[PDB]
Amino acid sequence: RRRQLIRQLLERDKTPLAILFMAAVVGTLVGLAAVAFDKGVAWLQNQRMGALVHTADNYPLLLTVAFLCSAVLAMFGYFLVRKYAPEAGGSGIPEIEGALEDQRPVRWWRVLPVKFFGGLGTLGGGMVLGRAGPTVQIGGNIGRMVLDIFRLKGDEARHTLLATGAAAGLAAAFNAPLAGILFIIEEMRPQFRYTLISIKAVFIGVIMSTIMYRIFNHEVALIDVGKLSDAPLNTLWLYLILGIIFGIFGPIFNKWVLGMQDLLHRVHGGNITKWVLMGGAIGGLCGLLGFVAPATSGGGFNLIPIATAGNFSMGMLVFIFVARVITTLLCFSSGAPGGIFAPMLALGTVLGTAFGMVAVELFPQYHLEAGTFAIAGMGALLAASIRAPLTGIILVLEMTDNYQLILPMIITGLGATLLAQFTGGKPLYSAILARTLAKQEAE
Amino acid sequence: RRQLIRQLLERDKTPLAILFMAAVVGTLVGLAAVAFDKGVAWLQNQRMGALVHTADNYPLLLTVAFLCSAVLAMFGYFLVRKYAPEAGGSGIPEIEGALEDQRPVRWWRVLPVKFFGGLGTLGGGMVLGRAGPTVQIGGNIGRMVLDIFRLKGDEARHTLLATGAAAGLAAAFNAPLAGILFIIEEMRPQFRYTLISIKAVFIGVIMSTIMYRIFNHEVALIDVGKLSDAPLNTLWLYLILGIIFGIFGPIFNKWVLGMQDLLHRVHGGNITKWVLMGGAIGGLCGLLGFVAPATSGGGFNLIPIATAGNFSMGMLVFIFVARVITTLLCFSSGAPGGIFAPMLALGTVLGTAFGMVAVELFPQYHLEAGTFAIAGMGALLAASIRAPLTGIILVLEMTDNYQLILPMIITGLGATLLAQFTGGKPLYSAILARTLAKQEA
Repeated sequence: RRRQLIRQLLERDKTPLAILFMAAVVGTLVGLAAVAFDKGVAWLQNQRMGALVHTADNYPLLLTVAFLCSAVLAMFGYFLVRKYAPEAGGSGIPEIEGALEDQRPVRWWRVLPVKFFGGLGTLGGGMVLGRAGPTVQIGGNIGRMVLDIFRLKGDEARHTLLATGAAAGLAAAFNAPLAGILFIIEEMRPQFRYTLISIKAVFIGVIMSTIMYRIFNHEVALIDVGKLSDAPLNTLWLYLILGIIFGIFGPIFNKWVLGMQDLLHRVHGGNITKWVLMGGAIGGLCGLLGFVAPATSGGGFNLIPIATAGNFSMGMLVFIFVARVITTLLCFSSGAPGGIFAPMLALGTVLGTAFGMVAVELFPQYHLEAGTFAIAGMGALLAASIRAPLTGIILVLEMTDNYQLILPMIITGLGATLLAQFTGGKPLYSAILARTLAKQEAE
Repeated sequence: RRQLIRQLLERDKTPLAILFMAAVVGTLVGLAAVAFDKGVAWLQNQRMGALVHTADNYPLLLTVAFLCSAVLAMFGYFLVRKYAPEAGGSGIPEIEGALEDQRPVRWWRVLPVKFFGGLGTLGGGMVLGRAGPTVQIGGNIGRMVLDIFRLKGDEARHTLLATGAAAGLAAAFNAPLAGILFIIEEMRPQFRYTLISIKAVFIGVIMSTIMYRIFNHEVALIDVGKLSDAPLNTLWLYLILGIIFGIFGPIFNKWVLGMQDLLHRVHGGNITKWVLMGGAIGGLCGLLGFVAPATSGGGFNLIPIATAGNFSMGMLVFIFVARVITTLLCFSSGAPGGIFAPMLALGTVLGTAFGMVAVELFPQYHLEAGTFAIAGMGALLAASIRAPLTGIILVLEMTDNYQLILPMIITGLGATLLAQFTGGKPLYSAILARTLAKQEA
């Protein structure tokens, strides 16, 4: 096989020009799509606030239109999914991961409108879910749809345009081009066998998608955290410890998200009406919590900078964490359309901050800032639950821009995946695809 | 499918032994890399102390500048031709070979040969990088602990070989991410599946980078400061720069391949003509290092100067041509030492030059030529080596101008795209191939 190689080596990186051009269009569409999804979710969350001001004096009335506004929008999303596209429940990352294995179908005529409007409801209602998976799935299907429409043939083309769709999808979700590309090559792609996914092509898709996002979202960042202090070498060991803490918690949280899926399934048994009704209840609880304790509901992105800047009491941190584990499991294990990836950012940030707090008072000799531990911990649940640490590290780097924390960030991340492995946890997206692949065969 | 469902549930369970051994490969490669660096530094330094000893007799000082580097050059050419031939050139093609199981890892030979051979060519002030050298050194370190501890299994051989190479590039650049990414973008077997644990490569990279930090803290290889942002309406200029690197990339690849040939005629294969030719090149370098330092040595020094726009357009044109010349002479000659890092200086300079023209052609854009230097730094890496993701992430790690990620990605993609379209090939793949084919003939 020496002679195959010499041939192969000299034929390396020659992606079919058609696949390259089509990547640019998948990128561009996924971009606009993602922008639209974001402005959408924003607007509805905003009307819901304008409605609370309409009734800003009658507290029990305002506690109700806060519930109902989100309850209704929740249901409309649960409904759109149970009725027209069931694969558009949950993240959408397990699903597109499935697709890349050729083990799940890409019914883009159904999921594009279902995910987009269904997500617009759950997210726009202020549920604890991310544009995370949603735009990843949306993007993959966009990729499928141009593959169909232009009738491009070949495995490479199917796998590539599916991959650049998902990567451009995560890029536009976070303004994170590198994190997008990396997610595909670390996690999204078929893990156990070779594939023909052009990286150069994924790159071109990611560029266009990120440029679209920039046309519409320039001048503002999803997280601004400022420039924090450096991390002394003698301070590193504290990050390995935080890594271990995430590493044992990671798997535990994975159990709860899987188990809660089960327990919530009993509430409806499979029935579109019990389900949708259960959805509006969860959704309603969220829109209510969004008024009476906003840090326990919604995306979580708002409280990330507040946590990092150390502006939360230790109590508030403990509160926000427990309350958010609770409402994250309720929202995601329920099957509503929308991911768990992004609410794990807020979860990690909070847990990390808390550790920085204790680290600071235990060692004034180190001149610590709890905010460096928030930043190490931001991608740490991503590392211990999803087991994509390289993506979490690079994502957080793209979002927070504190490169001088790369060593603590890597160390905590590795520490998370290592203790997540060693204590018996599994990659959550892999464990969800598997549950769903083994259910397809179970019946 | 039921295969997948069984596999999915068994995912990311690297054998604890492979994990622990990664930590030790990382730690050794680290110390090794640090030692190689302090070494190269010291010799370059003595050579300067020798020029001060004779600081009045210009034709004498032009001689001990030649000879000091000439001798050290030869000693390196010699150590390679005599004891380990696979330790000529970069060392990346070679470890890439190894990962395909198509080249051998004779660590008992190459560790000392690369390390002291490189110590001579680099420390003599030749135009080569610790680039490949520490990557090869690192892979062999990885091999050597694999042997020593007799770990069995393909995964263990491929992994510990990979973490060695990644920890090696990490330590060479203080670039942990760029290290890991180089393995998954370029170093690993490109055409088939393999069992290289990423988590394990990560652990090796951490330890290696930490070692480098114990000894090199408080200073950065490149400081460039925080440059301006890039307006959306300014992006198209970066796609143009990418195109320019994209057509040049392949041309430069031809020259590095061809010059290998032409320089081989000078010696025919003969250890004495070769080593003697080496000391001549090495001597020319150590001379240029005194009479025009920007045309010789690593190149890292002139990167910040270029980015800050402190070079005339003339000087930029000079430094570029002069450096194409002395890079081909130094690397195509077979001396131990990479082309990866001198391509950084080459791209930076070319980039700056473009920024210069961009600035005066469009004062409406409020440009700073230094943003084009930074987009262009990893652009030869993208158009010649065809590892743009590693180039982009490496430069980001070294220059810390994240607000330039879009221009940097755009120029990079623009490089690989026109490099492909104009018929160039990955230089490390073209060199490994050159060598796997002169082998079965």
